Amino acid sequence: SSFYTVVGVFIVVSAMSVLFWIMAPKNNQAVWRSTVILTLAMMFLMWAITFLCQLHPLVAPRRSDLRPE
Amino acid sequence: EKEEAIFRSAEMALVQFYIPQEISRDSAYTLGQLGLVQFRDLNSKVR
Amino acid sequence: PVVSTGKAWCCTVLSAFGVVILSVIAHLFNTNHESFVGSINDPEDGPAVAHTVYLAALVYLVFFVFCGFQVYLA
Repeated sequence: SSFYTVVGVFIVVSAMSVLFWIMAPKNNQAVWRSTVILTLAMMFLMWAITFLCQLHPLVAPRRSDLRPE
Repeated sequence: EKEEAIFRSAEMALVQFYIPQEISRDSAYTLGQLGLVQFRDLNSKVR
Repeated sequence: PVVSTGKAWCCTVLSAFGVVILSVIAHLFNTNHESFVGSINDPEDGPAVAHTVYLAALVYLVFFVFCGFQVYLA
């Protein structure tokens, strides 16, 4: 349940992203600041698209063979 | 001190060299052993 | 021996992935799993077919230790 699960995970990840903008090392600074933040974004978006569409499904499985054990 | 130049490009500068003839063959090796000058062709339209 | 450069490695890598994969397949046939034994057109006897996969794991282990020494010659 809870569409607010996605929004809560979004708040946590967007808090961990702004916290890394002011914690990235100085040496390769734009490489740390763009690789780490933009992989949390795509790793979040794929989880959010997979967790939705299973929240309120329209289609159930069938599995016609299925040994009665 | 040295910038990163991976978000955008590095900042360039055009430099003019007044080189005497008696050290013209000498200073070319100095600018070749450090590989960070791109020369531009000033004798264009010359065969 | 054998060519021992392109023929020993080609068997040691195949035998190293032969022990690991067949062991967990035989383990998932030993305990009923509903993905390996869950269909009406599927092996029935359960942990009897774990035995014939476990023996192939041991045969691949024999190949692994037999061809792992043949690169140890050099």
